Amino acid sequence: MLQPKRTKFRKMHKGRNRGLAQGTDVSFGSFGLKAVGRGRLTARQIEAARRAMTRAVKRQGKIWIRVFPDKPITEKPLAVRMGKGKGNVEYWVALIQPGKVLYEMDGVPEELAREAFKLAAAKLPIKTTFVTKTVM
Amino acid sequence: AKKVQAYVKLQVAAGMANPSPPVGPALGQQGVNIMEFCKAFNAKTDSIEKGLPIPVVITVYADRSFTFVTKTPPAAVLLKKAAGIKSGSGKPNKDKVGKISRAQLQEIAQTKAADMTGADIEAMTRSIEGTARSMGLVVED
Amino acid sequence: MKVRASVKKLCRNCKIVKRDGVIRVICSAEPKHKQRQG
Amino acid sequence: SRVAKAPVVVPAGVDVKINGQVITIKGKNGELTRTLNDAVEVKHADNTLTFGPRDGYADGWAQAGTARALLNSMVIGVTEGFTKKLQLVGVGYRAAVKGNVINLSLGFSHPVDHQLPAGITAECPTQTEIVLKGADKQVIGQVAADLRAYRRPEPYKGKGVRYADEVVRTKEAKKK
Amino acid sequence: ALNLQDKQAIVAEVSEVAKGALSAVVADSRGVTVDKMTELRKAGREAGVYMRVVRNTLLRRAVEGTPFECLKDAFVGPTLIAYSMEHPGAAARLFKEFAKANAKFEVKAAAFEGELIPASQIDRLATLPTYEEAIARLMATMKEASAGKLVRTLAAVRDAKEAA
Amino acid sequence: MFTINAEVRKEQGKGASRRLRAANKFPAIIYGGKEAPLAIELDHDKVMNMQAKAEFYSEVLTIVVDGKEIKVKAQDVQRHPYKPKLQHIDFVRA
RNA sequence: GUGAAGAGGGAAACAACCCAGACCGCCAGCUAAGGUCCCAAAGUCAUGGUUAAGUGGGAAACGAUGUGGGAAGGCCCAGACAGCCAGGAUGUUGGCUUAGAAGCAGCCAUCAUUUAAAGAAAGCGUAAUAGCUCACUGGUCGAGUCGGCCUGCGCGGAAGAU
RNA sequence: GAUGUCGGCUCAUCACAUCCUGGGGCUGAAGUAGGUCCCAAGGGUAUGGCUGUUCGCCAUUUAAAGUGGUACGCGAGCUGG
Repeated sequence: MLQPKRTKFRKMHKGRNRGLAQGTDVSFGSFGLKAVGRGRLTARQIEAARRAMTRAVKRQGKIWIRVFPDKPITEKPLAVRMGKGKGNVEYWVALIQPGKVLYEMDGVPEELAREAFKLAAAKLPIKTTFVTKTVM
Repeated sequence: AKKVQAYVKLQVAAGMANPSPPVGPALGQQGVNIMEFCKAFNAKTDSIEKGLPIPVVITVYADRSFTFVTKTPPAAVLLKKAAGIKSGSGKPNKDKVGKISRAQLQEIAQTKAADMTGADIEAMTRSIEGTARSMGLVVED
Repeated sequence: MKVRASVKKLCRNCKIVKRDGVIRVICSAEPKHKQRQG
Repeated sequence: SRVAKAPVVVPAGVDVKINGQVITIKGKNGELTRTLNDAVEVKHADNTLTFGPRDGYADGWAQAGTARALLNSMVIGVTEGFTKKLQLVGVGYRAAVKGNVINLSLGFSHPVDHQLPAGITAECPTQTEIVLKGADKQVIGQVAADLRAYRRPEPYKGKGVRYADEVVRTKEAKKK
Repeated sequence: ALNLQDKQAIVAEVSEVAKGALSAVVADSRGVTVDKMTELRKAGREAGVYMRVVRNTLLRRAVEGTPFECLKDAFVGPTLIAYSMEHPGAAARLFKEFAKANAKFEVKAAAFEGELIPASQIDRLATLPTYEEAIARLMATMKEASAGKLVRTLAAVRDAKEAA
Repeated sequence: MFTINAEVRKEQGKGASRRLRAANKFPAIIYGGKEAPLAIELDHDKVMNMQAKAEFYSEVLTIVVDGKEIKVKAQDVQRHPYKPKLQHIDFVRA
């Protein structure tokens, strides 16, 4: 998984949100990997993507991460009753929002980072796109 | 594919140019015959020394007939001799067995001016430097 | 061949060509990595 | 197609004629030879025909390099033909010509009567090696193609009729 | 014009460095063999002779945007060009050291400071006197057209004996 | 040191702004300096594939609208929530 | 909202969908959602764009030299890019190891050199020493080609009880 | 207002993602034998035991010992342990 050092939360809701979280632009680098659709990432995937991109590049600048898990999510046992109660905590989720930018670089040479992120997109559950900033 | 290249390189001691094992396979593949190569090799003045590998490079045409250019001694033999050594360092750049002076390398380079193509007397020194370094000689005057 | 999809490049004369709707890597001296689909 | 837009490499002493998408090569030497290329745009010029882009069964120039290639193919066909030195590796398999018919097998002591169409003939110096004669670049390989289609060569060590592109490519086992 | 260091850098430098040369020898490439030219810049720098291997694609425009040595027969097809600004006899003597490894008869024609020279007549140089007498034997039009062409016919016995 | 063009536009409303995005055009604005917020339209594709150059932002801008050019430098970007096309750019006069 | 407490129209249909709110009668007409080759009422629609796969008209990741369009871009008739042919070089059959181990058996030097040329080598290879393709050079070669990106379409992923 | 169950037998049948021969690619396959592997539903596709048992354990057959489904197939079929 991915996880923080301390917490204030422990048994949060499934987390459906009305729409967006406003991060659609490139702002941490000059290029990135764009979400271009909504979903879940289970903390395990974030680690895998950052892990994946560093194995391709061998760190030739700095890596920017724009995804973090926040809500714990419960599951119940596959055998008995679901709906009645709320089971143990199973996994921690980052909710990815549409058009939201996932991973960025600038210090790394752009054509190598682009290849690093294409490879890292195969670890993702749905389609993504390379985005270039072209602006301040 | 072409199965026979031009200007095939060989470097062999005068006493090992007729038996096959020192030579490996390569002469046999390039259509050339080991006794004939031994006569053609015999012909130059400095290609008489036994145990000292003298470079000779032969060009073979399309019918397996070959014609032959005979050449002055290599840098590898003169650097080994000039540094007082008889044996390299193994792995160089970590292990070193001697040193060779810059003036010795330009006199060596003159003995090589028929097997070397470099422009200045310096160019010729520059190519043969890395020969010395492989055998564990520090290049400094 | 292997049953795998997504064709890869492994040598200089990977021409990669679609025969009756399955993409094969080409080999001419090395079919040790030839594929069927992609 | 860069190659749809070539000099076509046919002389004027071969007066090649247009017939819609059917193209017929005519002139001096050989036999009367043809080619079928669909979904193309054709200008006639006189005998160095010019091929350009179309969409019908082509994607845009898909056949236009083809037609250009195939017209010169037919032209080389009438002036001299193509390669013909055909060969086999292994023993028992035969490639041995006896008249009209070329005798070969899967390994066995009886042949499978592979026979030539008219306007091509063959003969053999030795029972492995074949010299094929005629006046089209299509046909000498077309009889070559059905000849390998009864015993194929074998990936590591060749065991069958080897022409142009062939099944024996060989491969390593050790290094490291 | 310019887009490269290896091809386009060499259209404005092939026939201007040899309109610039006292002798040049314009020979057939992929028939002199490329190897042999590399194992002969061994002896070639110990004479002051420069040799480039150069395509008919750089020669086909050396005539426009740029000047040429008034020859075009040896510009067509694959082309080697050997040339000197020092001791003119050496460009052609270098062209005889070729038969040991492949063949020396590979000259098509020659240029000399601008005048077209046929391949029967340029071996007078490849004898190699002193530079001065090599200059005496052949020039461009400044002298060879003037007084040399009568020597050429009265001395059809040998090429070395023909002079300018 | 890039060269773009624009056409004159003024909108406040939902129906108008959507009718640009429906058809692959979007708005931007050049504020401060000698003049007021000037609202303009731009094209989706003139900044995406007509250009993949860092100079739009690192260097000055020639922007042509009604034969005017004033020199401009870029400010923060707003991006589309479902594609990598440009939803809106802000600019300051330079 | 609709069904529940609504007919008809369209949807392989139902008790809830998309359109609408059945007074009835009318061999009248229009419009809606929906349709327009035949089943079946009207477009095998005119104009441009693209796929050769029954994809269309079942769906993802995804990958690649499958393919096109488009503006910006390296090369761009002064001649390309890939490829096929040819050279594939000089010190270097360097040092160690070894029959040979010579970029390519293993390990270290992984460089230098004449340069209009060749990486102390990208890929292969009789299983290894050999041999080989390969850019760049020079043949073939006289017009497009490929990387980025936006974008149409293809591909395999996409195998089940009548 | 429920179609009547297990295990075994009767009786089968349909989906092919084929147990097998058959055509064909690869192999870190020398040849051979194998592994790998696409194409393909046509046909053939075994039997006793102890136990109310599937599975179990044991012996055997054939070149061979399959995949998957059927109101946990079929009680307006059989037994009824």
